[PDB]
Amino acid sequence: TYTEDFIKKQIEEFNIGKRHLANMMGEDPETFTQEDIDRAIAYLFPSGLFEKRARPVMKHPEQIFPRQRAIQWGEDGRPFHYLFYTGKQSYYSLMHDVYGMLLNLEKHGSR
Amino acid sequence: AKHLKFIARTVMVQEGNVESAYRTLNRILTMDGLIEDIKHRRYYEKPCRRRQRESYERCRRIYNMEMARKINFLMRKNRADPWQGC
Repeated sequence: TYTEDFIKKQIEEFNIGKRHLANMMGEDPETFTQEDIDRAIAYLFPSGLFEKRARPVMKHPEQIFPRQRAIQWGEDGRPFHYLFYTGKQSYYSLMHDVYGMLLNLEKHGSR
Repeated sequence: AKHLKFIARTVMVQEGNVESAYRTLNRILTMDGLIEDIKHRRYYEKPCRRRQRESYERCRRIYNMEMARKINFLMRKNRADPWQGC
């Protein structure tokens, strides 16, 4: 399991490694981007493995490691969303919005 | 035997439609219960069995009428959803 401190240290390491890679490739570290990181890592570590995921990768720790839940209530205990106790706050919020849009109208190649 | 003939259970044919007249006669004999009487009289039905059969038929008719009334009463709600989404 990946504790948040581990992810924080990974983020710091990625930032320092990004500045190192920009130093190596002669580019300005400030404007150095993820496309630039991909190009530089493809040049420095050439790999013709057919699997694009078996090739060397230098990604942000957020992207490469999985994600976790979000906090749904603060220290006072009150949930942030008014539809929290449904257990499907996002879905029912979306349905509520759609129904309101339909009510407003009633008053008035792709998949 | 002692009654006048060709009045009871008699049907006239219209424009030579013999089959329609015969089927109307069958309808009349069935609706008046005569067909059921004739079929039931072939063998003797015991009084207890007769009583049980009549009780069962009466109760079945009552129950079916009540169920039909219930479904006809609750069919009013069967329409397009007026609060779709919510």
